[PDB]
Amino acid sequence: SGPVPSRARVYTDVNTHRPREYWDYESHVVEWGNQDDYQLVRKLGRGKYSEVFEAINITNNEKVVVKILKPVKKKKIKREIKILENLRGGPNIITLADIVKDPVSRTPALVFEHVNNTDFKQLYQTLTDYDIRFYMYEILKALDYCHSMGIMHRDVKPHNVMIDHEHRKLRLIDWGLAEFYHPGQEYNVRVASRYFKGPELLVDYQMYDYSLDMWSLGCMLASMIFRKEPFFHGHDNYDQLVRIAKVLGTEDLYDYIDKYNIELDPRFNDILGRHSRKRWERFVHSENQHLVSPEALDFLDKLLRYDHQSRLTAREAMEHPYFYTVVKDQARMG
Repeated sequence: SGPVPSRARVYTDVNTHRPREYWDYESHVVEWGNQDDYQLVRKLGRGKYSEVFEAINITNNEKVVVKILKPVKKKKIKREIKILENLRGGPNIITLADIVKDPVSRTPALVFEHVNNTDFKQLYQTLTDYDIRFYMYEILKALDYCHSMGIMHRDVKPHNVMIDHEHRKLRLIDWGLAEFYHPGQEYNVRVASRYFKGPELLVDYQMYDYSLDMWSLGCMLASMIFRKEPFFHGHDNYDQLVRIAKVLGTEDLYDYIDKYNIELDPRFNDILGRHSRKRWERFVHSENQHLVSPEALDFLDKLLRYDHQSRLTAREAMEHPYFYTVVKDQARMG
């Protein structure tokens, strides 16, 4: 009485049927560019796995962004690089322009195209109903492409969706937690950022798939249409599932746990309690009602499901009526 196994319902065997070299990043041999082409201009931030800078290519004066890796095991570096190479040129996928050896850290530095981003903490306060539909559609093009290429992003959240708003230009970044999907594999559940973790991670169901990214996307859409970012604000990973349970209800939570024969950490016992499913209307108020439509709530509802097999795929989500106007506007004669 371990858990019931699961498979992705789409793109299930896309890596099965690729050459080993496509997904076997451990064997990948990096092609190094020249660090002396780039001069760091300004530090943009810092993380546990890297420091990130705006920089200039001094051979052509193009702005780029450099992520200097903290030291980390060839394998984790190779995985990010091979995924960025595989996905390069895909719709709304950040372009890896170069890979160099930083002359001070001796660690690898990844050099990306520059996107003139408005930080989401400022930009989300200004988005219109159409802007939310258009950028959700653009995120979905990147997620359908990477999923159809056999890759789960595993860290979908506003900070990883760069938007140059005046150009209606969006890129999905930070592929450092991404991994290739192979049916039957048991994955590490320590992925995504707390507020965007799917119930599968939170109840330690390891045999998950691309549908993880669709839960995280739904958390972004709720935060956008309701003006509450992040939407599910847990204090830790156990409280994160409590916060979801207070909205989706405990009835469907325990139906999912039953379906997959999951054993609940007994630390979840006194904390999940018992909660009705709430209507999405409970979250509508005078300051967000202009971003909410029946189409937005129907779409949201179909992403935010406990059972990962029941969530929309990215391709299915793109066909939802919520995006009809965006689909019309992008049907360009050229």
